[PDB]
Amino acid sequence: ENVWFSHPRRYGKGSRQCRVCSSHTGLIRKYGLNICRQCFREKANDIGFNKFR
Amino acid sequence: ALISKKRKLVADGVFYAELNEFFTRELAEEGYSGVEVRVTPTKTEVIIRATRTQDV
Amino acid sequence: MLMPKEDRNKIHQYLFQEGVVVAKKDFNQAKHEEIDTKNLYVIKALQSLTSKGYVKTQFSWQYYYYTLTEEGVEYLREYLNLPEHIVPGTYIQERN
Amino acid sequence: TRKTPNGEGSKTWETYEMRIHKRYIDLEAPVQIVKRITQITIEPGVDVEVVVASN
Amino acid sequence: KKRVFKTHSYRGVDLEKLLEMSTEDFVKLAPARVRRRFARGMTSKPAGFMKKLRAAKLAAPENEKPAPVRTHMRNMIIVPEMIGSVVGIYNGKAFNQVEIRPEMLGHYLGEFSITYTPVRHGRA
Amino acid sequence: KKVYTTPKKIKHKHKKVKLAVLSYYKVDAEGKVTKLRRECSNPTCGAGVFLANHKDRLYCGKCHSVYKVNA
RNA sequence: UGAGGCAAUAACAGGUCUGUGAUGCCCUUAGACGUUCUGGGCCGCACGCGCGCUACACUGACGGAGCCAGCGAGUCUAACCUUGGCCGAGAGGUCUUGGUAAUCUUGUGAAACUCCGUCGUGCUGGGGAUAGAGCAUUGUAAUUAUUGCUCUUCAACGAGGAAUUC
RNA sequence: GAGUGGAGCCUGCGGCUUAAUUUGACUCAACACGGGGAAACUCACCAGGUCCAGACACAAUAAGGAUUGACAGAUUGAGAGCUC
Ligand SMILES: [Mg+2]
Ligand SMILES: [Mg+2]
Ligand SMILES: [Mg+2]
Ligand SMILES: [Mg+2]
Ligand SMILES: [Mg+2]
Ligand SMILES: [Mg+2]
Ligand SMILES: [Mg+2]
Ligand SMILES: [Mg+2]
Ligand SMILES: [Mg+2]
Ligand SMILES: [Mg+2]
Ligand SMILES: [Mg+2]
Ligand SMILES: [Mg+2]
Ligand SMILES: [Mg+2]
Ligand SMILES: [Mg+2]
Ligand SMILES: [Mg+2]
Ligand SMILES: [Mg+2]
Ligand SMILES: [Mg+2]
Ligand SMILES: [Mg+2]
Ligand SMILES: [Mg+2]
Ligand SMILES: [Mg+2]
Ligand SMILES: [Mg+2]
Ligand SMILES: [Mg+2]
Ligand SMILES: [Mg+2]
Ligand SMILES: [Mg+2]
Ligand SMILES: [Mg+2]
Ligand SMILES: [Mg+2]
Ligand SMILES: [Mg+2]
Ligand SMILES: [Mg+2]
Ligand SMILES: [Mg+2]
Ligand SMILES: [Mg+2]
Ligand SMILES: [Zn+2]
Ligand SMILES: [Zn+2]
Repeated sequence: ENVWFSHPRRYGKGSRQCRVCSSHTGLIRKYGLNICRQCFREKANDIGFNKFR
Repeated sequence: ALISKKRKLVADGVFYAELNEFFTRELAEEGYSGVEVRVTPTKTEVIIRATRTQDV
Repeated sequence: MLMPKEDRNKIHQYLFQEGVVVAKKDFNQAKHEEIDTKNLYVIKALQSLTSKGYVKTQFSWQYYYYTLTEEGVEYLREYLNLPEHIVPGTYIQERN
Repeated sequence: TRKTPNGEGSKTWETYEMRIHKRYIDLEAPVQIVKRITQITIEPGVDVEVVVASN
Repeated sequence: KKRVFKTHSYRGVDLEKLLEMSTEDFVKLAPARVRRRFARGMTSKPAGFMKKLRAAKLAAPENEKPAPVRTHMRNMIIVPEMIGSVVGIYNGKAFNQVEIRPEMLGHYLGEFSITYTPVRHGRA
Repeated sequence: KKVYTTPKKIKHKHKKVKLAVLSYYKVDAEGKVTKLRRECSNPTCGAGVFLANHKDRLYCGKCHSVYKVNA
């Protein structure tokens, strides 16, 4: 009701975040996965990204 | 529906990553130990592998 | 918080029904799936219900997993007055 | 990705890969066998897809 | 004499035509960046700004500048409909009074308010 | 850090006045009642809500602001 | 075999509370160190240091023309990769089109490079800084000029001290 | 061998400047590093304006109303009832 509490959040770094933590900074957006590289390494297993080479 | 195959398979792994979490919190006092997710016709099946199934 | 008794009754009726409530960590949503109220109304009315016992809270990955308990059952059984042994997701469906 | 949460160190880069293998087989048959052969042969983790048609 | 000097020309238009030509006819004769900004967004912008700007220049002590009208829109482009008014062109803190002249046309307000205290190196 | 400055003057809030208010209504000598101040023709304000009486102004407050009847 | 992945014991007061709804303790908490909105700032410029990009041309610049890769990536409850057709000097525009992809973009007709010409050592036609003016694209927003284009302006730099990277 | 170090700009760091010019890091192992290409955002800085999203306990106020909102105007950068 209070027409006074927001401004374009359609694009750029502020539109987004990280589905685990909220960090706008350091986001892997590839493959529509949207994880900050610091939570990407802490999950990379459970997602299925592993280390062959 | 209607997604790319890559995007689908990554998306499924994120679906795994999150589920494992939600259980790894929720069922701590029930000795939760991992999940598996099996897809079929009709249903979508998730099996909690935990060491106290009478409390789940 | 501050919310009319109408939106409290949408929350309390709904939760007594489903026994479990879900809410993504994102105020400024205005309406959330399934409950015709402000998102903020839900989270806060819930956390209110939680700090006094009643319902437990869980978070993980931005999404807040709300679990009604048995004493909590007693309370909206009062708030919705409905008779002793009223409802809750405590009947094991048809034969599923 | 860089290995460090922060910024210090040598600039160790890592690299993660997930392996997506695709296969397709074509069969001509009735409706009974498709339905028989598809409900079973179920496998968690493998994605089975069955279309139809010539277009 | 006879020639009371002569008015300004924006790009071939003297003062008076620009005075009652209309904004849309102005920007139409404005350049690249202007006809773009005026193209897009046509639903509520220099709104009550222009109703205050004109009610000031009306409520004017006659043969004198109108009262300053402050605004934060460092981004407005200057149109003949605002020629001769006094605008408080915010710069970060405090509104810089600036008189709009027939030659500042189509420049942004913010080029007329400095956002930074020059430099002075060494010194003491 | 730095802490505190102020060229003074702090902002207040609101008060919601006082008023025993709803004396507005008049009962004659036993016992006919005639209302005072005119009510709002909006379907949401079932004519129980009234209109504030200023200047030109007659304003519906239940309609948390809505609309502008003037008599 | 070439190249990686993994990798014991132990050590550092190395970095990270500025990735985390990981956290102790301390601070603050309504005249907010909470959050949000408006605007500016991180870009500010006498100048020191580092990583670099483009050059000083003739094994070259320019103009025709020859014409060849590999690792990628791409749009649902949406506007991603974009062929073709016209229009436009250009940037671009516009009507259409294929692709959730070894199927469409794409043979990614890349660039050095090859070839026939022009120039001819002259700060030259090497170099393209700085600036003027006009045109477009992204975006609510382009001023301190997001980027692109045309024209014009035509710097320093004639191979680089001690030093020092790979 | 191909360079850097000299030149032009690009970029980080220092210093100065500044309302602020957010900040970590300073030999190899700091300085095209924080995935750090910042117009809003990001944002931590600066000049200003809102909101509480202060659970819960008890006490107090208080249905003769505890509290909430607002049209216009004044005001405000602003079609913020911020305030009046
Ligand atoms: Mg918001
Ligand atoms: Mg200043
Ligand atoms: Mg009354
Ligand atoms: Mg081998
Ligand atoms: Mg230390
Ligand atoms: Mg950390
Ligand atoms: Mg802390
Ligand atoms: Mg982060
Ligand atoms: Mg963790
Ligand atoms: Mg703080
Ligand atoms: Mg910076
Ligand atoms: Mg240095
Ligand atoms: Mg380096
Ligand atoms: Mg050539
Ligand atoms: Mg290929
Ligand atoms: Mg033309
Ligand atoms: Mg289509
Ligand atoms: Mg020469
Ligand atoms: Mg020359
Ligand atoms: Mg040249
Ligand atoms: Mg600008
Ligand atoms: Mg600046
Ligand atoms: Mg930018
Ligand atoms: Mg040399
Ligand atoms: Mg040498
Ligand atoms: Mg800081
Ligand atoms: Mg070393
Ligand atoms: Mg801001
Ligand atoms: Mg508000
Ligand atoms: Mg309190
Ligand atoms: Zn994260
Ligand atoms: Zn009404």
